[PDB]
Amino acid sequence: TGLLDGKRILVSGIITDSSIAFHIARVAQEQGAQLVLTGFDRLRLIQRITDRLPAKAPLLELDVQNEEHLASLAGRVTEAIGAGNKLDGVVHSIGFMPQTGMGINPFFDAPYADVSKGIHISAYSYASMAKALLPIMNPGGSIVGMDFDPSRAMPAYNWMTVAKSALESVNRFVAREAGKYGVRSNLVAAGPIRTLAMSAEEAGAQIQLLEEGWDQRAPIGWNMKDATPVAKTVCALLSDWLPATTGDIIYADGGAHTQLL
Amino acid sequence: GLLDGKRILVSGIITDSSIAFHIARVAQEQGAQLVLTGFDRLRLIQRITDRLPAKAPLLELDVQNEEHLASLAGRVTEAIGAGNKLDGVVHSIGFMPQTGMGINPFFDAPYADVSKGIHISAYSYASMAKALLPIMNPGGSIVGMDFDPSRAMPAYNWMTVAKSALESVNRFVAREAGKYGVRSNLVAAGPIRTLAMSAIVGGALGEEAGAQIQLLEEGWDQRAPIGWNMKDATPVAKTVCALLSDWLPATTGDIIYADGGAHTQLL
Amino acid sequence: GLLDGKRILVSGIITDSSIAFHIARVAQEQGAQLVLTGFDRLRLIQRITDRLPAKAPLLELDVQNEEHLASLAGRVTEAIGAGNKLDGVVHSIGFMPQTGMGINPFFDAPYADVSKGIHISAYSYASMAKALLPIMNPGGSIVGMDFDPSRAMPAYNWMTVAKSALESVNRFVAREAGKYGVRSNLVAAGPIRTLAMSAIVGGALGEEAGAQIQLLEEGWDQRAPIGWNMKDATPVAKTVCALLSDWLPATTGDIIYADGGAHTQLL
Amino acid sequence: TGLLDGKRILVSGIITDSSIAFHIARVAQEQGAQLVLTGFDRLRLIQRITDRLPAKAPLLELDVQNEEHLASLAGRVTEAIGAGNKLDGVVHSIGFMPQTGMGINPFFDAPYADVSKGIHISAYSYASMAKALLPIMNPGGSIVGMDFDPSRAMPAYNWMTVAKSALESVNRFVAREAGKYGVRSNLVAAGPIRTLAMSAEEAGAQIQLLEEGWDQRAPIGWNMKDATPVAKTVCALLSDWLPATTGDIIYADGGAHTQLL
Ligand SMILES: NC(=O)c1ccc[n+]([C@@H]2O[C@H](COP(=O)([O-])OP(=O)(O)OC[C@H]3O[C@@H](n4cnc5c(N)ncnc54)[C@H](O)[C@@H]3O)[C@@H](O)[C@H]2O)c1
Ligand SMILES: NC(=O)c1ccc[n+]([C@@H]2O[C@H](COP(=O)([O-])OP(=O)(O)OC[C@H]3O[C@@H](n4cnc5c(N)ncnc54)[C@H](O)[C@@H]3O)[C@@H](O)[C@H]2O)c1
Ligand SMILES: NC(=O)c1ccc[n+]([C@@H]2O[C@H](COP(=O)([O-])OP(=O)(O)OC[C@H]3O[C@@H](n4cnc5c(N)ncnc54)[C@H](O)[C@@H]3O)[C@@H](O)[C@H]2O)c1
Ligand SMILES: NC(=O)c1ccc[n+]([C@@H]2O[C@H](COP(=O)([O-])OP(=O)(O)OC[C@H]3O[C@@H](n4cnc5c(N)ncnc54)[C@H](O)[C@@H]3O)[C@@H](O)[C@H]2O)c1
Ligand SMILES: CCCCCCc1cc(=O)c(Oc2ccc(N)cc2C)cn1C
Ligand SMILES: CCCCCCc1cc(=O)c(Oc2ccc(N)cc2C)cn1C
Ligand SMILES: CCCCCCc1cc(=O)c(Oc2ccc(N)cc2C)cn1C
Ligand SMILES: CCCCCCc1cc(=O)c(Oc2ccc(N)cc2C)cn1C
Ligand SMILES: [Cl-]
Ligand SMILES: [Cl-]
Ligand SMILES: [Cl-]
Ligand SMILES: [Cl-]
Repeated sequence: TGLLDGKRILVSGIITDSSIAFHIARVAQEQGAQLVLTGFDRLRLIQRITDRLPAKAPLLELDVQNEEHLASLAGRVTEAIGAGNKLDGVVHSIGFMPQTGMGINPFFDAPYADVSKGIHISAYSYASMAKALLPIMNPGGSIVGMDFDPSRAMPAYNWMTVAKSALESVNRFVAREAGKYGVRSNLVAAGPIRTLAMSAEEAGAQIQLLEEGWDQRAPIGWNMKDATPVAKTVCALLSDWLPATTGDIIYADGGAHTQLL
Repeated sequence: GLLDGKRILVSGIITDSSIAFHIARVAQEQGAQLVLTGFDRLRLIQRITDRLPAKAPLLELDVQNEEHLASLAGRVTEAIGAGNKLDGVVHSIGFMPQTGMGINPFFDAPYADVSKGIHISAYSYASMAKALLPIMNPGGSIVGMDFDPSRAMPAYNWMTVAKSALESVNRFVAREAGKYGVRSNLVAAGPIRTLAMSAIVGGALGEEAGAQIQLLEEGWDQRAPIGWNMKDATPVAKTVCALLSDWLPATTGDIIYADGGAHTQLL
Repeated sequence: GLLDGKRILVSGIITDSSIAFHIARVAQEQGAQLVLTGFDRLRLIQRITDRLPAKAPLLELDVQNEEHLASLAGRVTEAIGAGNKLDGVVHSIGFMPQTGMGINPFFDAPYADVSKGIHISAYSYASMAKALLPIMNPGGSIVGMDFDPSRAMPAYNWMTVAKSALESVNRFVAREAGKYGVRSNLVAAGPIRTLAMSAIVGGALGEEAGAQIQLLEEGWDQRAPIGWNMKDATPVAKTVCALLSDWLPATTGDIIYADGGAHTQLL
Repeated sequence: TGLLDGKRILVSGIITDSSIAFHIARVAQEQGAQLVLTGFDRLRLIQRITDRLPAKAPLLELDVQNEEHLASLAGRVTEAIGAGNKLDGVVHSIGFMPQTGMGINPFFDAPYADVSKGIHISAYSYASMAKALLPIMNPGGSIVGMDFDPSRAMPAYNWMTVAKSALESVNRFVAREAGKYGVRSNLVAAGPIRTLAMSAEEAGAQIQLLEEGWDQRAPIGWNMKDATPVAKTVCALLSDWLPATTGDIIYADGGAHTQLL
């Protein structure tokens, strides 16, 4: 029947109805998965948004910068899914880099305190999440994080590129640790998606050009307005169908990164 | 099934240890309807394929044969019925003459030999795609088999060069395939104990090569964060089926590593 | 000399086994005029640098110190004379607290520790470039030190993550540096027997880590087609000087591997 | 004094005065190197062109598809540089792919006989050259070939991209063999240069756009009309200043391959 039938999966990172996490969660539920959701800060808002999912799922608070949150997470998840049950899947869909580290703001003018906070949330927390949740994961399990290909520099993405580069490195080490539990760890490198995070002059035309250029570069085409292909890719990694891939990066980007022009 | 209703051509079965044999087995278990192609030893391939979960038509295909390639689409169509198309194609074909591997010095492989190996192992990926794309459905998937050649290694020699060529070919096939709504990708598998692999470890391409490849196998499992069972092609087969499925719809021109994660680890 | 007439800032000398010590030595032998920066143990650095081929001014620089960075250009200018500019900058600076390496579990490094290591090892490459670019000549060259982090490995742990960050930072520094006609690159060196390296092999970060890194060293020379002498930083120093010279004028945002070719070989 | 003083270096691949090899040879001679030149087919023409170099150098015939040429090469070189002397450097600057494997001609319509010939000349011959010349190279020596970054597909370059991908693989193995002699083997991945090989509709404007785009992508800028930066990079690899790099690729491309946009 379903790709993820009877799988118990934690999904972090829903803040709006256009969040990549929201669509991962939707597709997961459509594929039979039982979800536990984690949210940061605006919990009333997130509750409202998660009520728009196909099925009701427990919502837990998790600020990845808060050590007490991380320390209590496994026990809170356990209360949510019942004692004796474990997670088969964990989705990290969390990213942040202050504005000083982004966009038209000069690369050299981002204070390290700002960069450090961004690396904390966007890269380090992937290890933190794994640390907190691996002790309640089943063998055969899967941890997935969200990446945006940082192998080459580019305008605007700036210090977030550096954080993603750090994330890829972190992922390779998480895989070493996860392996001990029989759990895989991977990243999905997504093409650009018009989530509300796109906010990070003539931004509109330029973002549309990004869309047209990415679609042209991608041999199978690309639609920035549609998170679904990315959500399906995450679910694939959550499933039993990529059992020998770990510490690795799957590109759900239309194939654009394989083409120079 | 993961592949329910899908029509999929699978090449490259020669024995029951063939990676393609296991791709076929898993695909069938997941509801796929198959067309098989075999090279040269058709009687062998017939009795081998007779041990798959379901019966499937077996077609002849020598990728060096222009007539075979030119007639392939029509022969496949006769196999699956007029009006039907393929949703999937598996290229599981490789060859490099002995002079191009093992303890034979790298400089001593004649180009005639290397060129044959590149023909079969790399170019045929393009020519198969050319042959079959006009009878593939949008949403379709072409998959080939790779052995990561980004770094040199003992004994693999000119086959390494062939695989590097294959990776480059794959990126261009994706450009063509995309015009049909079809994806093209490679699976880079870890080392699998096929009959040939065991022979190599046992010194068939020379004793020094054997010892080196024995070490390669062992280091592979050591480096793989989830470990690596060289006697089990199933994880590789599942990965191929993942790419044949609707669940990786935005991946093309790319390489998926079904290697236990070994290529992500230095040691 | 390869670097005749060039004015070059070299950071990162702490002892006579420092990679930067040898970069400085070779640069001076090739006609370069140096400005040195030292962190914290200035008396030690003074007597160490006193053993270089020529005397060079020594300036204080803690890359975590905003005042140090803000005054650096002016202090360098006082060192080399008004009207003169730097043709070269060497970043040879790395640190990661012990919790972020060795047998200490990867999950147990507090972020405060990791963040300090990333500050010193990666961000400071940007901030040094910011500090010094306004007093660099067109044709100039910024070089930093890298240890290839494309694949994970034992014990290196969070320093690996720092180096991955450094590589990404380097690509952005190149975008800024290019506006001045300045190149930015990293040299990925093979493992060098510094005092710290020997300590690690001898179990200073834990016995299991020691054994793993001992094996890393040996496999490195094994895999390197020209071999690798871990007791000799000179080939690494020469490579840095190559990038500081006029002979790689079209390379920027990039990584040169001075590792014996080991990263090109699986085994 | 000179970067390559007293070094004996073989340079293949001069066909015109805009050949990358011609400028490698010019810069090498300016840096004190003694050269032996090899040429293919139009030897009268090549002689005329090589007379325009800073210093006279022996010209030897070498069709890399001709096994007798390869077999006699070391002895012919030895006659050129005198008995007892050896080569310190070898430049492979040779490339060919028939038109069917290029440009507007559909990727699928290149016959393998055409592709095979291109791979023979552009990739396999790098191993052949090394095989023929390594027995007369000094330890500390250097073999360099010319590459154009094939890690991603692109319009027009087509099957030549596949040949270059093959070349990079060949180079990693040549390095294993060259190492036994104390010799390095590397490739220089050049940005696009307006040599007469650029011939491979509105080609002019498009080639100019290639120039503007490459210059923009390259953080240090790029001039397609100027082979000199590439020639200097080859000489660097020929020199004693990159003694620990082998089996590797140096990018003389303005840094363009390190930037997505
Ligand atoms: N949108 C794109 O184009 C794109 C492309 C590739 C990769 N990504 C990655 O995908 C993931 C989701 O991004 P998105 O596009 O859905 O935008 P988003 O804003 O909807 O999701 C980002 C999430 O991070 C969460 N978060 C921020 N700080 C946190 C903290 N201290 N503790 C816990 N959670 C915190 C936010 O609350 C939010 O839900 C990120 O890692 C992002 O970098 C996005
Ligand atoms: N076994 C491994 O460890 C390993 C690892 C990674 C990738 N691969 C790749 O997987 C694929 C299958 O190889 P295998 O290991 O299952 O061994 P195999 O011998 O069972 O399969 C190779 C196939 O190539 C077919 N073939 C050879 N010449 C042909 C031609 N002219 N026309 C049509 N078919 C032809 C053979 O008949 C055979 O069925 C290859 O591309 C191989 O390089 C193998
Ligand atoms: N030794 C190896 O095998 C190896 C291999 C590849 C790359 N590297 C890199 O080479 C560089 C030099 O390291 P090394 O091996 O010569 O050891 P080292 O200890 O001799 O040099 C490291 C330097 O970092 C300086 N430093 C630390 N914190 C600083 C700060 N807050 N401000 C300014 N300087 C500071 C130290 O004072 C010291 O001089 C580093 O970036 C290192 O990671 C080392
Ligand atoms: N021009 C560019 O933009 C560019 C960019 C990157 C790499 N490259 C590479 O640089 C090298 C030189 O190319 P170029 O631009 O100077 O064009 P070119 O035509 O001037 O040089 C190519 C050379 O290959 C030689 N050659 C062809 N077949 C041969 C054979 N059978 N035997 C011996 N020699 C043979 C030719 O005679 C010629 O001298 C090539 O390998 C090419 O692919 C060129
Ligand atoms: C070349 C154009 C770059 C496109 C970037 C795509 C992209 C990549 C992203 O990583 C992203 O997510 C964030 C980015 C910043 C912050 N603070 C928070 C988040 C969640 C959004 N988008 C849209
Ligand atoms: C020396 C081999 C080490 C590589 C191990 C993995 C591996 C990689 C392979 O590409 C492979 O397939 C072939 C290789 C050569 C030929 N002629 C035919 C085939 C089918 C088998 N194996 C086992
Ligand atoms: C566990 C280490 C294995 C890596 C070997 C090579 C290597 C790589 C290095 O990056 C390195 O430099 C440091 C690493 C950490 C700190 N705190 C400070 C420094 C200066 C030393 N060495 C020797
Ligand atoms: C995206 C645009 C592609 C630019 C390609 C640059 C480029 C790369 C090349 O490899 C090249 O050299 C040849 C190519 C073909 C043949 N038959 C012979 C030769 C010598 C020329 N040029 C000009
Ligand atoms: Cl809660
Ligand atoms: Cl048939
Ligand atoms: Cl001072
Ligand atoms: Cl002659």
